[PDB]
Amino acid sequence: HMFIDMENMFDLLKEETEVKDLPGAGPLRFQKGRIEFENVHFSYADGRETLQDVSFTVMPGQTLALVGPSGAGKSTILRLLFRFYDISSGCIRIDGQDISQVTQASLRSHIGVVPQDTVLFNDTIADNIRYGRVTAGNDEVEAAAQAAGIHDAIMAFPEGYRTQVGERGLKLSGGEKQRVAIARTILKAPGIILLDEATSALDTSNERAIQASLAKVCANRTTIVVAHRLSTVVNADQILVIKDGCIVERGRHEALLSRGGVYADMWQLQQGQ
Ligand SMILES: Nc1ncnc2c1ncn2[C@@H]1O[C@H](COP(=O)(O)OP(=O)(O)OP(=O)(O)O)[C@@H](O)[C@H]1O
Repeated sequence: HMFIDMENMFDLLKEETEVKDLPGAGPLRFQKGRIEFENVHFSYADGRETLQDVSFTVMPGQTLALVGPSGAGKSTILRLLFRFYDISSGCIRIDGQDISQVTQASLRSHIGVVPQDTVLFNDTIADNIRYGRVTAGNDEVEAAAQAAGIHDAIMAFPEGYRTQVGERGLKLSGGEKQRVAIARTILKAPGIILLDEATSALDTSNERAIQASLAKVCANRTTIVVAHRLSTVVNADQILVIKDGCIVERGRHEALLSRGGVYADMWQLQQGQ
């Protein structure tokens, strides 16, 4: 270790939490939104492998549900797709293009995220929807709200689209707040949707309403979902069961059941025979 270059050690550490566009990198040429992870290894802090040889394909417009126990790497897969971090080997591609080789601005422009909980800013409801694409006009925000199903609700607000919401203003209902996150995604008109499902739930009516809107927004869009809801897993095109960074099994819900493996155990456990 007398021949180690300390500056190079710091450069390597820096590369662990920094993501740079390549010199001369172009825009992603997004076409249908096919997603591929090919043999992906990834570590957050250089101690230990958070994803181990992770390979899968999401064909354009199909849904992929990631399930498995705590700490498996599910959300990690979404963060890597948004290139929050660089991976350590393997490749992530969208429509065949390595995402580490394009401008990260162009990458993210094609990807809409619905996180677990919706962050509301102390600003008008319109600006809160506009957050999904800040360049967007009031006509676009309003159209997004309408497709999110909260336009009529907003029109009834004490100052309509100008009404201050968040902490300092009018309190949105649970359903409304979740439709704002939807409206943002709608406004983005992204080709890929990453959903990370909340572990809290509203009432049955609200959950069914919210799931119905989400499926409208995700239709014809390649979707990856960190799933908590049984209904979301059952309806997916493909399910990865992930344990400790490895995909231990995969298929559609019915094929995982009839496999009688880990997924089938989980399903039997939830049923409670
Ligand atoms: N930024 C980080 N730095 C270091 N470790 C992290 C970081 N983010 C997540 N981890 C750890 O990496 C592992 C994978 O986390 P990930 O968020 O992918 O979990 P998950 O499969 O979505 O399940 P969970 O519901 O437990 O979050 C977890 O043990 C997590 O605590």
